[PDB]
Amino acid sequence: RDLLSKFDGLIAERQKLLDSGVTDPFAIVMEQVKSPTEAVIRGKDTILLGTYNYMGMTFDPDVIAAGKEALEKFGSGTWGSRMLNGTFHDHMEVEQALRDFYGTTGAIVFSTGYMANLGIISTLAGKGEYVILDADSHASIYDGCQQGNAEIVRFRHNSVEDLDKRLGRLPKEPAKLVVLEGVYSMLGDIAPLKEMVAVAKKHGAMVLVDEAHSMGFFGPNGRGVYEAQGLEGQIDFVVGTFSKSVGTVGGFVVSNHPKFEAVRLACRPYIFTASLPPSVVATATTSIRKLMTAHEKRERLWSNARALHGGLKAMGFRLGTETCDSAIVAVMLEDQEQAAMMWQALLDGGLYVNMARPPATPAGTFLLRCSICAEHTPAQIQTVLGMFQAAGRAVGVI
Amino acid sequence: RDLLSKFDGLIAERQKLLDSGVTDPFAIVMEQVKSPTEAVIRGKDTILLGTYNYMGMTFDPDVIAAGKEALEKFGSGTWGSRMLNGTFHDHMEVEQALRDFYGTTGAIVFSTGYMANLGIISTLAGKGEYVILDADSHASIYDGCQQGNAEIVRFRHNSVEDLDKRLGRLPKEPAKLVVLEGVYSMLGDIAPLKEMVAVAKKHGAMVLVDEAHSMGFFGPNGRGVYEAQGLEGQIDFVVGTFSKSVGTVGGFVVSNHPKFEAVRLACRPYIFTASLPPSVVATATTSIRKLMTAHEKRERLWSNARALHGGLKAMGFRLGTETCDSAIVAVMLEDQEQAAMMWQALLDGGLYVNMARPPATPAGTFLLRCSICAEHTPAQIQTVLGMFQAAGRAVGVI
Ligand SMILES: *Cc1c(COP(=O)(O)O)cnc(C)c1O
Ligand SMILES: *Cc1c(COP(=O)(O)O)cnc(C)c1O
Repeated sequence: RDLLSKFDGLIAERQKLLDSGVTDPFAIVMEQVKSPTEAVIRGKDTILLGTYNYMGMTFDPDVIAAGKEALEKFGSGTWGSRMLNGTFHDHMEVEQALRDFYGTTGAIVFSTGYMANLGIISTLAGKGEYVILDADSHASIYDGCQQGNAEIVRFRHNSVEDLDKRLGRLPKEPAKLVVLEGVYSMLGDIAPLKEMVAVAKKHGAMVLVDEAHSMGFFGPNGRGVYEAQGLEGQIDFVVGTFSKSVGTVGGFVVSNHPKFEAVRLACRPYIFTASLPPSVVATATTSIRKLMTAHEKRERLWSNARALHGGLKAMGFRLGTETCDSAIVAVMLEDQEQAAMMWQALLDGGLYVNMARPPATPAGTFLLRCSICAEHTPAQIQTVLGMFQAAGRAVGVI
Repeated sequence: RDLLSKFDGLIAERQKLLDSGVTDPFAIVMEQVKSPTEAVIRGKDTILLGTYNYMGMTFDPDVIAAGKEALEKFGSGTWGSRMLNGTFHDHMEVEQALRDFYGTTGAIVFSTGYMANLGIISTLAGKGEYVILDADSHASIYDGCQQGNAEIVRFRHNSVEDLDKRLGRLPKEPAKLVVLEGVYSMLGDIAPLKEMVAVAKKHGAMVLVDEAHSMGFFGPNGRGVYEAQGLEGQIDFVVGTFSKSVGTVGGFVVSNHPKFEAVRLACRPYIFTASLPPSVVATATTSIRKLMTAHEKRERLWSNARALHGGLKAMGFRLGTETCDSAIVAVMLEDQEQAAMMWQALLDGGLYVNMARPPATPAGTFLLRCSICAEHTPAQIQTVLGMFQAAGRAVGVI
């Protein structure tokens, strides 16, 4: 036995899953990519409906041009750590873009969204303090809790009442961080942030909201679910990513806290990693600025989402949400085999959606998750609906 | 009080440091960048000697071209998580490049070197198992220990004897990971990997070596200190980064372990973050392939390092190493003020080096750290020596 013997179980179960299906959903490799919404997968022209490219920014001509120009002028990489080795002025500029986008006095960029959550949670809450989070929080949030030395306080999924009860029972004096997500990504439903933030404030807790799945298309300024729900000026920290709507890699936290800059001095995942490459920062900055006024993209994204949600519901698919509340539409299937057969039929027919099954989802939940793009056309969404109807009828789902 | 009151001390001490100097070393911002070795900083043409661009790959014309082409063909970003949302074939290709570079059967790329260490350490060693590491290990290694649930076993810095003693006293049955760094980056000295690996094997431990500071210029194939010391085929895992020699962002782990692929199934920092952008993967792949045969760059890097080390030693500077053992040359100063005055004089005179002082360094250690580039010319290194002599004499160091 050695350090990898602990994975013998995972190896056996993976092999079992792969034997029982055709295409390995964990090893999808695109061959050629035309657009935000079309690629060649397994030799077939395929509509992409399983990516997080919500605002279709990744082929925006200004975004691409900024990236190319940055490569030319500043090269492929960086000096090292921003704090230790210095940085290009582009990093100051992307932080300014985030200040402008969110209307905050503070913005700190990280190498990934994962690291932004890891770093901010583990740095803000120390020994004897509390992080309070939804039981079904994103892995990066749990990992931030694990990295830190605070107490962790789970509350029942989507329960304002349980948040209130659990907070109320904690010792009064120690500082507290309530961490919420605007969009629950599994089913594409939305958190009751207005009510939960009121509860947090009643108990004197600070609030961090992850707005990774809402950027550019929730709220008057596209800031997120918190903005849509009227919470401007009440959220202590907002965490996000560049990897969904913005169209690159990176993470960030924004805040109006007057001591927010001190996070740079203490945050190990910020200090001990190289700064992002010029092309990445340039694409992010250009994209973020365009997202401030991308009303047409936002319009199409929501029209497409509502068309898909309403259309699938009308066909008799069981969806994760009664109304179209985000750009994720989740189709719920009866069992493992049905989910795989449906997913495979869709793929074979020219549509790629995300399949989520246990243990990624709770036992008994088997999903096909559709993530809409601002650059899908109405015709493409109609094609998608037809593909779902055909595959659903063939497999026996509807 | 709130969650940021814990930083009041850091805020006060930072302000004290800034008041006692002129330029803030933690906020160096380059204005214009010409080459791997020259930029405009505070309006002055400045030789760069504080970056980790060891092989000067960041303006390599093939590297830049690959990045630009990837932006054009594949866009600014990715589908999401490789495992959950699929990937472009470029990711398979960079992993293949790493297999070819290191001569291994396994390669896993991560979004950063920090995350590669975080992920691999926390995933390989579980509850009841042991991670054994140098007391002065890199922060990412300690952070990997913190993220995991293993026992941690520090040994006295650079002590083969203490590694042996500490390992020998652990329970025999549980699996064990010894984590070593090839180059100690603070002073630029080298670890006795040959002797330490023999000790690890005597006690049945697996070995992970971080070769972030050696890639392309140690060993017959540029694989690292372990290769230079004849340890090919004896190292279980090698971790590295794209952010130094390769010239972008990213991390990786390579291995010949037959179950290495299982790490993807279990490693949360690999699973729960977006894949790297096309431009980044393309620049990395092109660079890694060129690094396999970059003999001229390697030659210049080492010639430059030896010229600088020997030249500073001859002038009467106290260096961190008796012989030139890496591409980091550390100058040791007597006190905080002397270090800052010297660093400032160098900067004002047109040279940027890294200043490392407590608590980044041990109390009593005050360093100017020079990191050599393959693209420095002999004339530039002579200019540097003259700048050190002038500043050293003016400040009173020599
Ligand atoms: C997408 C997401 C992340 C990860 O962001 P990356 O930039 O891909 O690392 C973390 N937390 C939440 C809630 C997310 O939605
Ligand atoms: C540079 C370095 C890292 C961090 O790599 P990034 O790619 O900058 O995150 C981690 N560990 C060691 C030993 C390093 O040298």
